[PDB]
This record gives sequence, C-alpha cells and structure tokens, in this order.
Amino acid sequence: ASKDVTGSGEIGGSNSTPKLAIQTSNQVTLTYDGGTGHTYGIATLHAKGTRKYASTSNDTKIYYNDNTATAAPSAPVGTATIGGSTNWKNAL
Amino acid sequence: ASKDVTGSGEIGGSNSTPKLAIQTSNQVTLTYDGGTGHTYGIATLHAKGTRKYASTSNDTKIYYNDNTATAAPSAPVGTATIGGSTNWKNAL
Amino acid sequence: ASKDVTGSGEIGGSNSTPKLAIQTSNQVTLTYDGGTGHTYGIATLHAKGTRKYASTSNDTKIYYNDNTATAAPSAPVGTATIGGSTNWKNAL
Amino acid sequence: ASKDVTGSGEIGGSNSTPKLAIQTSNQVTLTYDGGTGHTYGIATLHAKGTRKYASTSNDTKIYYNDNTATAAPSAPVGTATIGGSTNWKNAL
Amino acid sequence: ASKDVTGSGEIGGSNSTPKLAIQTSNQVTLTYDGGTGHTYGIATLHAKGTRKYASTSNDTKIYYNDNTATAAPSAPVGTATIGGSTNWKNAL
Amino acid sequence: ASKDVTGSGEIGGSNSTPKLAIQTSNQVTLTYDGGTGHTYGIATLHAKGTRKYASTSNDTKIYYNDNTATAAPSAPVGTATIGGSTNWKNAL
Amino acid sequence: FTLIELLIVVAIIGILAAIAIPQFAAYRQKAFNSAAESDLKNTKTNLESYYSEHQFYPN
Amino acid sequence: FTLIELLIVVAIIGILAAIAIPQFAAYRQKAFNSAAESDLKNTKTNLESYYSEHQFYPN
Amino acid sequence: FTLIELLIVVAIIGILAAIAIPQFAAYRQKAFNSAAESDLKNTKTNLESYYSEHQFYPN
Repeated sequence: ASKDVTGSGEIGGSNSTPKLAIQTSNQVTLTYDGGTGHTYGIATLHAKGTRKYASTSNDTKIYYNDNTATAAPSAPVGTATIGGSTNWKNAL
Repeated sequence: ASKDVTGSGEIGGSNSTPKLAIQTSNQVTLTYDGGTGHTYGIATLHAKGTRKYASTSNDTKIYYNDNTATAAPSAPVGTATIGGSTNWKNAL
Repeated sequence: ASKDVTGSGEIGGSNSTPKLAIQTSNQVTLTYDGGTGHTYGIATLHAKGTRKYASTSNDTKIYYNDNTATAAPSAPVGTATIGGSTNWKNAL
Repeated sequence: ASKDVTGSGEIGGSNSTPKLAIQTSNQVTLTYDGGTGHTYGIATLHAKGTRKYASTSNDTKIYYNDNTATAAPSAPVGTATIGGSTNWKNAL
Repeated sequence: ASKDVTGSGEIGGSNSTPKLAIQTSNQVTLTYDGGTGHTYGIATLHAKGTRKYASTSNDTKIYYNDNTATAAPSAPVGTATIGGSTNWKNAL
Repeated sequence: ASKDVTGSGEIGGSNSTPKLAIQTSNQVTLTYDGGTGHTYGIATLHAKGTRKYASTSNDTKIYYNDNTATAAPSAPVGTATIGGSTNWKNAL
Repeated sequence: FTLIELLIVVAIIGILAAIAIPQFAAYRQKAFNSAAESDLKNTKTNLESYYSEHQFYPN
Repeated sequence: FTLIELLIVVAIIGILAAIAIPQFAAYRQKAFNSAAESDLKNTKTNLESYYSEHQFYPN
Repeated sequence: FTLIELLIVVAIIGILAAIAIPQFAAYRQKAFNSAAESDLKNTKTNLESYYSEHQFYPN
C-alpha cells in the first residue's frame, strides 16, 4: 500500500510479516510503498518545507522536485530507475 | 577510448559488449579508459575542487595530485602500477 | 630477518626467492618476520595509534596489546600459537 | 557430553582420544555434543544476539530459531536430519 | 517426469525405485527430468536471479542463458550434448 | 600435427581414425601433438595466466615454466621423458 | 553561534547527503547467481553419488 | 550582533539537534549474528578436518 | 550541527577511504592457473580413456 508515517509509526506487516518501527524527525512526513517486497519507494516532505525528496531501491541518489505535491514514487517493477521521469530528474 | 562521464551516463559498449550505467555525484567529472578489457584506468575531479584522485586495476590505493590537470591514467598493459609515476605518487 | 615496511615496500628475497610487494595504508608501520619460510609472524602499529595488532600463521585471530611497544611476534617453530603469551592474549 | 566452549577451548578427549582445540570469535558461545563419535551436533549463539544457529553432521544447511534458548541439537543416532523438528525448521 | 524442487524435497521414486532427498539453498528452484534412468537433465534458477544455469549427464560443463525462461533440458536419448542448442551454448 | 583447441573442439582424425571431442574450460588454450599414435604431448596455458603447464605420455607429473611462450612438448619418440629439458624441469 | 556558520553547516550537510551510493541490486544478484551455481554443482555430485548404490539415475 | 539573530540561531540549533539518528542496536546485532554464522561454519569445517586424521568425530 | 563536527567527519571519511585494498590481479591469476591445471589433468584422463577402445592415441 501507501502507508505514510510521521513522528513515530509502523511500516509493513502484511501477510503476517515482521514489521519494523520507523521514527522520523519532529514534523517530517514520509510516504512509503513496499510493493510485493522486492523493491521499495520512499519519499519525504517537511510540513513547512519547499522540497519533496524521494528515492527508490534501484536508484543511487536522492531526487527532489520543487512542487511539494508530486505524488510519490511507487515501487518499481524490476531494476527500474526513477531518476529521469517527468515528476523527477531535478537531480540533487 | 577515454569516454568521460558526469552526472548520469554510460560506460563501454564497443564490440557489442554489455554496457553498465555509472551515476556519479552532483557535479563530479570522471575520466575512464578501459583499454582492451583486461585492465581499467579511473580518475576523478570535482568541478570546484583542488584535487584529482585516480587509481587503476593493478593498484591498491587511490593516488592524488594537486594540479587538477594531470591528464588521466591510461589502462596499464599488464600488472603495471601507476603509483610512483611523475604525474602521481603523492600517495594518499 | 625483521624487515619492517611502511607505505610501499618489498618483503623477502633471501636465497634468490621471489619477492612480493606489500603496500600498506597511509602511515601504518608493519613488522614482518618470515623465519625459514614455513611460518610467518606479522604485526601492525599505526603511527598515531594506541594499539599494536599482531597475528601469526598458526593462529586463527588477531591479537592486540595496549602498549604500542610490545616488540613483534617472531616466526613460531612449528604449530605454536602466540595467543596466550605474556606480551599478548588480550584477545580481540 | 555437552561441553560448550567460548573464546578458546578444547573439545573431546574421552577414552584417551586426541582432542582438537577450537577457537571461536570474540564472545560467541558454541554448544557441542559428539555422541559416540559417528555424528556431531553443533550450535551457536552470540551473547548479544537474537538468533541461535545450529546444524548437524547429517544435515546440509544451517538452521536457526529466533528464541536464543532452544536447547541444542544432540548427536543424531544415524542419518537423522534435524531440519524439520519443532525446535527448528526455520530454514536459513 | 519434470518434478521440480525448491527448499527440501524428494526426487524420483517411479516403479518403486529408491528415492533420494535433494535439499537446495534458501530460495533456488531446481528443475529435474530423469527420463528412463540412463541420463538426467538438470536446471537451476534463483527466484530473484538473472541467469538459468543447466547441464546434463553427457555434458562436461554448466551452460547458462540470460532469459530465466528457457524451459529446461530434457533427458537426452543417448550421449547427446546439450551445449550448442538454440536455448543454450552461451558457454560458461 | 599441432592442432590446438580452446572451448570445445575435436582432436585427431587422420587416416580415417575415430576422433574424440575435447571440451576444455572457459578460456584455456590447449596445444596437442599426437605424433604417429604411440605417444602424446599435451600443453596448457590460460589466456590471462602466468604459467604454461605441460606433460607427456611417458612422464609421470605435470611440468610448468613461467614464460607462457615455451612452445609445446612434441610427441617423444619412445619412452623419452620431457622433465629435465631446457624449456622445462621447473618441476611441480 | 553565528547565523552564517549554521547556514554553511546546512549547505555542507546537503552536499554530503547527496553522495551517490553504489548500486546494490546487481550486487545481491551476484550472490543469488552464485547460490544457483553452487546448488547445480552439488545436485550433479549428489546424482552421481546415487548412481553408485544402484545402476540408474532417479526415475 | 543583533538580539534577533542570536535567537534565530538558537532556534535553528534546536531544530538541527533533534534529527532522528538511525537505529544502532539492530545494526550491531546484524554483525553479531554474522559472527555467529561464520563461527558455526568454521566449526563445521574444523570438525570435518579432524575426521580426516582419525575415523571418528571428537568424543 | 556544528561546523567543527562536519569538518572532522570529512577528515575521518578521507582517512577511511584511503584503506589499501588487497591485490586482486594475482588473486584471479591463481584461479586461472588452477583452471589450466585441472584442464590438463582431465585431458590426460580423457586421452587414456580413448586409448582403451582402440590401441593408439589420437592421430
């Protein structure tokens, strides 16, 4: 799914899998999508911020976009880079 | 050849060989020379930097030179160390 | 003998035997004793360090001593462990 | 018997048989049971760990259990696999 | 037949013949075909892999193909090599 | 003759004699000379190697030479050892 | 303790956090392929072991 | 040099000092478990080594 | 969060990135030579196998 988190929270747990506890900073919101489990898609946006950093398992650097509303990167289906897409590629 | 790369790019591909994608940091320039294929010669220089790190397959440590213009280490022809040459040997 | 090495150097070569080139880190000093040739005794001490790691062919783990002056482990004469001696046994 | 070992120690020696010296890692505890001598049963548990790996002579892979208290695998009496038992089968 | 196996399983057993137990690695899938019994055809493909290794009784080396879907090598009918076929010959 | 082979190939066949198929490793080159047929002379040299192993029918051990260019051992004319010659005798 | 120094600290943190980490998917795929290779070799050895007690491969 | 700037500096310092550092207990437990794994594998190898000189495992 | 700490971090990173990795060319050459050795031994065995069906080596 797309279970977001802020402050302290829990991530994953479907199909009775173990769930880890993710604790972010003061008031930063994080959007997560785990897909089937092979890959992950992360995103980050401060509440009073002007950037929306995001990345993915297959990528090798953090990408940002100055819109703070560019949805979130879904889990890529196999070795698929997200740096270069329309909603991204403003490379850090 | 001496196909350099910066940001995101591709390395190799001659004689229909598979080509890997190398993604460097923000604005760091990398100079690569693969030779026939047995060895490789790497180099690195930040745009607003003061050092030019480089190494090679046969070597065992990174060597630098405070000139930012010392060409690049070509692919050595067989078990040939580059640490000790005139353009290098300022050992890290 | 007890030919030590630091930076880049050469080890062995007696009785016209082939000599390998050992290249250590930046400013780490290594003390080596090869004996007749069956066994070896190694040691290591950083210049601005607080430990003197050492080991031997017959041993199975690295041993240290917080004196930085505990000589060096000579080549043991046959299946002789050095972990347990007075100058050692502070097991890692 | 069930002579466990940690650090450096000795294993076996009954009926005036030769005894080998087993030297484990820093603070890992190993539980051993040799039985009559045809088979062996091994186990391993780090002091500050969360897993208890174990195996046996007749088996072909290491099995673990997230309890750190699941006793130890005794020596099997003849070609008896331990992977599948209640205290095990969480295959690696 | 073409009874595949993964984890721990059993191979063969037709015509009341003895059946051996094959235990593979963590999550590697193995495809087996025994034919009448003179020859065997093996294959291997990791779940999160990019290669499909395979071999046969009459062959002398493992062959791979970068498709992970190239069926499996059936039991050859008499001294028949599989290295050279269309679905193979990318020699290791 | 001196029909060399690499990868997969065929050896012999003169005077309508049966020819066997020799399949070497990945990229190892083998030099063969069968002479009249009483004896054989074999040799081996990896492409990216530093040794040239060779032997013969009348010999009893493999001999090497650190030149990777020492021709090849021709078929000896009757119970003639090749270990001791100038191009050889660096006994394994 | 100066507003200039903290801004420079933020800039340097942003510079350091953008370092390109190495590719990991291929690194793990290497281990997966090696596991497949070892499993195939061990399967061949086990089959030839079975061919010793009896005189036919399984099935 | 202005009382406003120093207060803003204090606020930014308080903001930066609250950064959530990564979990470390699990990170070290990973290394501990890997050490246990390697020790078990080496023990198996040593036992099979002993089984070569003689024809029985220890004890 | 202090300009001193980040500079020390940069210094430690530079210290750690200069570690002398082991030589690898010779390590791979070992495997290449072992492959050559095994190939030669297997070739000898195959030739002596051929010498059984017939009464002469190839050619």
